[PDB]
Amino acid sequence: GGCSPHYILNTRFRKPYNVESYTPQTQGKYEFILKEYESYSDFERNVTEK
Amino acid sequence: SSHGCKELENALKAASGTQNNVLRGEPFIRGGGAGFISGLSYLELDNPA
Ligand SMILES: *[C@@H]1O[C@H](CO)[C@@H](O[C@@H]2O[C@H](CO)[C@@H](O)[C@H](O)[C@H]2NC(C)=O)[C@H](O)[C@H]1NC(C)=O
Repeated sequence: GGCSPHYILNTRFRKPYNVESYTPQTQGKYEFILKEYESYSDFERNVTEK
Repeated sequence: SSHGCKELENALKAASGTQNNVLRGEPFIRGGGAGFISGLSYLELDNPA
């Protein structure tokens, strides 16, 4: 049996006997992490004997 | 007659530099159409709003 009116947007659904609820609890979580690292090190010498 | 010269030079350079650049963001939405949720929650880094 069943045949209670269940809608999502304009689309109407027939729920299974087994299912208590199927309901559009919409949600969204985005997550962005960017980590850039640089190191440089320079070493020189110049040395002369005459 | 006799002559002597000695010449010496020493030169040193040392350089260093670093960057740390961290960016984080967590847009969060409840309700509305799942496509609008995903499209809007997606972080446009040029326009975080
Ligand atoms: C060691 O000597 C070289 C040669 O003079 C140096 O490099 C020169 O540096 C001058 C001034 O900055 C520049 O005009 C030349 O074009 C460079 N030539 C070359 C081939 O690099 C270098 O800087 C010196 N290093 C140290 C640690 O004294």
